[PDB]
Order: sequence, then C-alpha cells, then structure tokens
Amino acid sequence: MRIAVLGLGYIGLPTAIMFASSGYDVVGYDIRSEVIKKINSGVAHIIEPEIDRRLKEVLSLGKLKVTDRVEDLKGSNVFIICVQTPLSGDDPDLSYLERAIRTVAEVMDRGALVIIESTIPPGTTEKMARLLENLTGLREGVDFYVAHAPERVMPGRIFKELVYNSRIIGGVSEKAANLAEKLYRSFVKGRIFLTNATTAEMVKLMENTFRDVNIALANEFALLAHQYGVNVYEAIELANTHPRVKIHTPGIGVGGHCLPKDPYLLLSNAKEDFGLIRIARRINERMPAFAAGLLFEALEKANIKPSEAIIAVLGLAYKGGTDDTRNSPALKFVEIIRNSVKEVRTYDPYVRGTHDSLEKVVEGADAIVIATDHPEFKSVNWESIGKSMRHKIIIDGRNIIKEPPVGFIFRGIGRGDV
Amino acid sequence: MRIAVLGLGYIGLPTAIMFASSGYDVVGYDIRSEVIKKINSGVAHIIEPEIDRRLKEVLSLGKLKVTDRVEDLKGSNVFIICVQTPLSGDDPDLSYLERAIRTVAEVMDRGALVIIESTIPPGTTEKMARLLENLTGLREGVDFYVAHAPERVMPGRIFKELVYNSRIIGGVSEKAANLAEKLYRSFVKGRIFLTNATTAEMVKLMENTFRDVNIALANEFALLAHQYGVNVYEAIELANTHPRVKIHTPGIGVGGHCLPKDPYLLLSNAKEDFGLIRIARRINERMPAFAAGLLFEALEKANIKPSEAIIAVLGLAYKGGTDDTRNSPALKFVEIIRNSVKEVRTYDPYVRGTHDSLEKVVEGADAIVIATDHPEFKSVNWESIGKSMRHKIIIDGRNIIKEPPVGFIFRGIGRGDV
Ligand SMILES: CC(=O)N[C@@H]1[C@@H](OP(=O)(O)OP(=O)(O)OC[C@H]2O[C@@H](n3ccc(=O)[nH]c3=O)[C@H](O)[C@@H]2O)O[C@H](C(=O)O)[C@@H](O)[C@@H]1O
Ligand SMILES: CC(=O)N[C@@H]1[C@@H](OP(=O)(O)OP(=O)(O)OC[C@H]2O[C@@H](n3ccc(=O)[nH]c3=O)[C@H](O)[C@@H]2O)O[C@H](C(=O)O)[C@@H](O)[C@@H]1O
Repeated sequence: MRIAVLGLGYIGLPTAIMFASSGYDVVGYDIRSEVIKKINSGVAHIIEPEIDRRLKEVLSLGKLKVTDRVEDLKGSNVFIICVQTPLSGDDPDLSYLERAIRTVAEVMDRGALVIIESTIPPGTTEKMARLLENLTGLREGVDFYVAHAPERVMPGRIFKELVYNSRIIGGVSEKAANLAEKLYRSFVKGRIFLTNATTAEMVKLMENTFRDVNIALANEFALLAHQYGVNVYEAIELANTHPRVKIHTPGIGVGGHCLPKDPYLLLSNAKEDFGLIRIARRINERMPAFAAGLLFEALEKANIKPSEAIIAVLGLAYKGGTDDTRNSPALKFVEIIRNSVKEVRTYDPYVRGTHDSLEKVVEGADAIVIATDHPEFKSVNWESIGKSMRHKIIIDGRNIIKEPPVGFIFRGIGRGDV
Repeated sequence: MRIAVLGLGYIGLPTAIMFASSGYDVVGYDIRSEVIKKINSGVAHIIEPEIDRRLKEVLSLGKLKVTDRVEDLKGSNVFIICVQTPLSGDDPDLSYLERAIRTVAEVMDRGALVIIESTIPPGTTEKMARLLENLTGLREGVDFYVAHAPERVMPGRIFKELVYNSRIIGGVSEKAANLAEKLYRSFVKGRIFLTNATTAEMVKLMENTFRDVNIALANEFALLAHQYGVNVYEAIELANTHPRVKIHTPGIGVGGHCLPKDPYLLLSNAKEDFGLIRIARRINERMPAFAAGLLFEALEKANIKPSEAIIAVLGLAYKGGTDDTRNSPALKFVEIIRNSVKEVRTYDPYVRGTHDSLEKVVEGADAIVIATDHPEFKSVNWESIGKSMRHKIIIDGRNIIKEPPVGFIFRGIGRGDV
C-alpha cells in the first residue's frame, strides 16, 4: 500500500519514516525544495534522536522516497497531512492546511483515505472533507474517507512516543476511522481510540490547553513563593508526591510551536467562554517581563546604571536541548530589555548568538540571565565564570541554579528562599 | 510516649487511632462533650471504613482515651492539633486554632512537641510558635518544638492513605521536623519529606489549589463542549490517555470542607497575584447557576412555566457515597431555584431530603436534576421511572447519565452531544 505524507516538518518527517519502516511504501512531499534536497542526502534538516539512523534505513530499504512534485503523489492510497497551523494575527492560520487539501484533491482517486494530522479548531476536518467533495465530485464515506489523527509526540522523544503513546482518531465517517486505525496499528503499541472528527479535534486542543493552563498555575505559585519565602521548585517537587497532584514547571516563559497558540485555536470559534484559558495565556505571555523585573531589581541592588549595563542572555531556543527558537521566551526577553540597557549579548550552544561561547559572552558582563535550560548550563563553574564578569549577577528563569553561587547577587523566578 | 490529639474530626480521630495502635498512649481531646460521649462507647461519630473496628480496638486495649477535660492533657509529650480552619467571610478563620494553641500552652511541659495538622495560610505555624513562647516563657527549638504536618488523606480511604501516602513535615526548627518524623514513622510507610514550616504550609495549599483550578478548567471545557457538539466527559476520558494529561471532572459544583476555601487561604495574605487561582474559584462557584440555566432552558423547551414547575433534585451530599452536605453544590442549587419554581423536592439515600425514595420524589414531577453522583443513580431505569412523571426532563450535573434516556428532554453540564 502507498502512503503520501504532506509536510515534512519535525513531526511529518518522523511520521513518514515510521510508516516506511513499518511495511508501507511512502512518498514524503514538501513544497520546500530545499528540505527535499537535504533529506535525500540521508541527513534530516531537523534534530531529533534517531532520525538520521532511521531515515537512512528507509531510504536504503527503498521504502521511503521524498519529493517536491505533486505528480509523484498520484496513485497513493493514503494521504497524511502534517502541515503547520499557527495563528494569523488572532485567528487560526489554516492556509497551509487548505493548500495541502487542494494538492490532495489534484491527485486523489476513489477509495483514498485522507488523514489530517495537523492540530485544528473543532469542525475543521469536516470542512476540509466538504472541500474535497466539492473539488472532486466524490462523496466522503462512500468514494473516499477522511479522518483526523492528531499527534501526541514530544519533540526529543518522537520515535519512542510514536510507538508507545495511546492516540485518538476521529473519523468524518466511521469507516474512515476504522481504515486509519488499521494503518497506525502497524507500529502503534499504545491504545487507539476511535471517535468522531470534532471530538478528536477538541481532545487534542484540550490536551495542550491543560498543559498551558497548568504551567500558568505554576507561574502564579512562583509569584506567591516570592512573598512567602519559598523555593517554588522545591515546593512543587514536594507537592507532586501527593497521589493526585502533578503541578507543572514555572519559568521565564512558554515557547514552541504548540502551547502558545493551541489554546487560541480552542477558543477561536467559541461565542462564549469563562476566560480561564485566556488568563492562563496572559500569565505565561507575561513571564519574560517578570524576569525583566528581577533583572532591574538586581541591577539596582548592585548600584549599576541600566544605560551602561551589559547583559549576557544564556539560551535562545524555546527549551533545552533544541536549536529551535520558535516563540521562544528568550527572544521576547531580549526584545523587552534591548532598549533599556547598553548591550545585550546572547549565547546558545545550539543556536548562533552574538557570542560563540559561554566564557566569551560573560566576559566583562554585568549580569547573566538564564533563559533556556540547556544541559551545558547545568555543569557550569559559576565561581570561575564570575571572576571574568564586571559584576556577579545571575537571574535564573529556568531552574538551572539550585544552591546560589557564592558572592553572586542571585534572583530566580519563584525563588523566594534567597 | 503520651500523645494528645486536639480536635476529633474526620482527620483528628483517625489520627489518634493510628497512633494508639502504633505503640503510643493517646488522649483524644475535643470541646464537644457530645462527641466524646459517642466516641467512648458509640464508636465514631463519623462514618469511615474500618473506623469502628479500629476504634474499639484501641479503646479496649487502653491505648486510646478520649475526653473534654483539659486537665487530662497534662503529662503529654506530644500535642497534635487537627481543628478546623474554615473561612469567616473572606478571612481565614484561625480562632479554632488559636484556641487549641492556648489550651496546649496551659498544659504543656518543657521538651514538648507541638504539631499543627490543620490546613493554614503560610506563616501561621511560626506565628503560633511565637504565641506559645509568649504564653509559656519557653523558646521553640530549645525548650519545646513546633512543626506543621499537613494531611493528604481522602475521606473514604483515610486509614489506607494515612499509612501509604507520602507526606510533608515542616518544622519551625530543624529539630522539630526530625522529632516529628520519628513520631510519624511509627505508622507511615510512605515517604516523609522534611522542610521548613512555611514551605509545608504552602505545599499543602498548592495541592488543593491545583485540584480546584483544574476542576475550573474542566468546567470551561464543559462550556466549550456545548458549543462544539461534544460530550465533555468522553473527551476528558480520551484526553487523559495522553501520557502528560489528567484533566479533572466538571459538574454542578465543588463542595466539601477543603477545596471551597483552601485557595482563599493561599491568597489571603498575598499582596500580589496573577488572578488564575481567584477566577478559577469564581468559575466553580457559579456552576450551580450554570445547572439552573440548563433547567430553565429545558422547561422552556417543554413549554412549562417555571413558577408552576415541580423539580426533583436527586442528591444533597457534596459528593457521591457520603451523607456529608458541607458546602454542597446541591444545596446551593436548591437555594438558587427555590423562588423561581413552584416546588423543590429532594432525595438522597444518605441524607433525608423532602422525600424518602426516588420513586416518591419523581412522582408527578416536571424535571429531575441530578446533583450528586450517588451509586444508586448509576443503575436507575430512567425510562421506567419516567412513566410516573408529569414531564420527562432530566438535567445531569454529575455525568450520571451516559446515553440519554429515551423520550426525555435531556441536558447535562458539558453535554454538547445532545
Ligand atoms: C500535553 C502535552 O504534553 N503536549 C506536548 C506539546 O509538545 P511541545 O512541543 O509544545 O513541548 P513542551 O515540552 O510542552 O514545551 C513547550 C514549551 O513549554 C515550556 N514548558 C513545558 C513544561 C512545563 O512544565 N513548563 C514549561 O514552561 C517549555 O520550556 C517550552 O517552552 O505539544 C505537542 C504538539 O501539540 O505537537 C504534543 O504532542 C506534546 O505531547
Ligand atoms: C489534592 C487532593 O486530592 N486533595 C484532597 C481533598 O479531599 P476532599 O475532601 O476535598 O474531596 P475531593 O474528592 O477533592 O472532592 C471535593 C469536592 O470536589 C468535587 N470534585 C472533585 C474532583 C473533580 O475532579 N471534580 C470535582 O468536582 C467533589 O465532587 C467534591 O464536591 O482535600 C483533602 C484535605 O485538604 O483534607 C486532601 O487531603 C485530599 O487529598
């Protein structure tokens, strides 16, 4: 059986590779000719454990082929769309999805199964099914089938979770869901639950909104910790030993391709809400500013003129271990303080900043701001680092610092114990 | 050792019993003379699995004694306060706690260990330690010791969780925490984590606020489900199969002795916050009204004038399986519709309502409102019982109804699928 995967992003490529390694002849498609060239060389354009090893495997097996030509998709039995669905202002941007749907309409044949993996507002799958019908003259549930199979994989653990995570499949028609289930069973060992399209769409958004809201609650606990003389990270670890509690982690912010917008996708077409999801978003969105407040409070303590201060921001990626800066709170932080200080330096072991090394970025700096929890920052000799700084100041926004370095002015989000 | 337990509520009495059966001589104290009389013969003034069998055991072996005489507390090596800490308007009511503390001051000796189990705002344990010092002339950490040992037990499984639950102990002094740990290790098999008083106080409140806020999030998902044509309960069950997701349960309301007030205790002395905890409380507090909205909507659909409608409320307790109505949303619901309806009937298998049976309460009724998820309601033959009603209307506020009954006008919180 032939499967076509449209959108070879950090979830689409792994998806194509996994199916190609599970018995299917797969054709990966992406409008970006640059991405196709790189993937053909056996090396992925994205960083994800095992992706290069697995990519070469399927390329050698002859089970996976990638292209940027729509024509190569003709003859596919299944079409899986994995394109991005970011916001367009305050509205969901479904242009990438519609483009992919129209491409499928061009080559689709009777009996085809179309699966939308992209995260979308409730009602989107059915609308796209109606679009396919209008462009082909065919009928969903009779001539072709459409289903929504949202992902749950965590970047950095994608191949493992693709197999072990339980997942949901919502069919526009029952047969669509049944056909899709058989497909994923080729590698999924977790449970597969079938429902309708709208329920699957809402469930996916609910998963991510639950996460975003819980991070917001954690950040409010961080604010409260300052006033009660508590180390919020310690309090959370302690609280989480309760059989029914699993408080998330507070910090400088929430980045990535999902949490910053999925809650908005969930509210997008709602004519009525309570506002809890909205305030949680505002809370997470304001943490870079929270960190800025700690920085200026520290600079004042050290009697340092802001207009002459040199700030070293450690980390640019939206989370530790990646080179991705999508919606990174570190970037927002830089944007906030750039016009309030004399110089803002940046360093990231995975992303090119103003300086290419930690030692260099802190040399002569007045303060350090830990914006990303990269592994490199967990074994730093702050004692040695401090000796090269003009002022020993550290503002931790990622729970990197545990016991504060000696002789350093230290501030941390939720660190009311210092 | 001789341990004195002040406050024999559903946490205090079991605590006293556990210590009495763990190699300690215990004296349970409570101002309520009626409660004491019941205890020493009439076993447990409260209902909890195993409490009667366990109680008789410790009373018979002479390891546990209960009294309402302060004098009997003299000679105790440890004092454990388990009194209530409800709200008084918008303020935490610590009068019961202060009373217990002053009682302890009258009978304690040098070397005494004082443990506050009661849920309290951060900083309270320290303040009570200071009060004890001013009343006795002794110094904490030298002449006596104070620690906070918050509870995590769930009514209905108290003796089980008392033993296996990991718990937190925060001492005003390090020595107090160590002493308290050796004390609780007598029956606690779960992990015991030691920290300072304020951290322990905040952790306890964070646990319950996490639960409350997550219930409010679920309630917002319920509102959204109405608009997206989704059964929120099915969506939650599906979403919770995600490795990092555990959305709580929405419904008619949040009652009990804890969740309705603990978030307020957490914010009580905070000069600044973000608002998520506060607005979440408000959301849960308006769910009885949300249910009322569904009822009136259903009556309108049935062309029934509310002023002439007979409503049958099923459930009075704050949660299924108990007779406790503390802060019950069922009571709030009745109060809300009382003057808008001709007659409000109530039935609960554990607490006597206006009618003694489901059969009698629905006879000639215009609508049924399920306010508590009692076991009895889970097997009801709704179609059969509906034959005696004036109108077949059901408003479900506890997901007791799965598949809507045939011929009924059905509405349910978060039931957008009907
Ligand atoms: C409910 C859930 O766990 N969703 C996951 C989420 O993956 P995502 O790529 O957004 O990464 P993440 O680990 O949530 O991190 C996103 C952002 O949030 C931050 N973050 C994360 C957890 C936390 O407790 N605190 C916190 O501040 C991270 O630092 C990062 O800036 O979104 C994925 C997606 O929707 O592709 C989804 O498959 C994943 O399962
Ligand atoms: C974090 C946590 O699990 N806290 C527990 C809580 O026990 P509590 O006695 O308040 O009962 P509960 O099961 O939370 O129910 C309280 C109220 O909330 C409602 N409730 C509960 C869970 C849910 O998902 N949705 C919901 O609406 C119940 O119906 C009830 O009206 O408070 C206890 C306490 O503080 O004594 C504590 O020890 C328990 O561990």
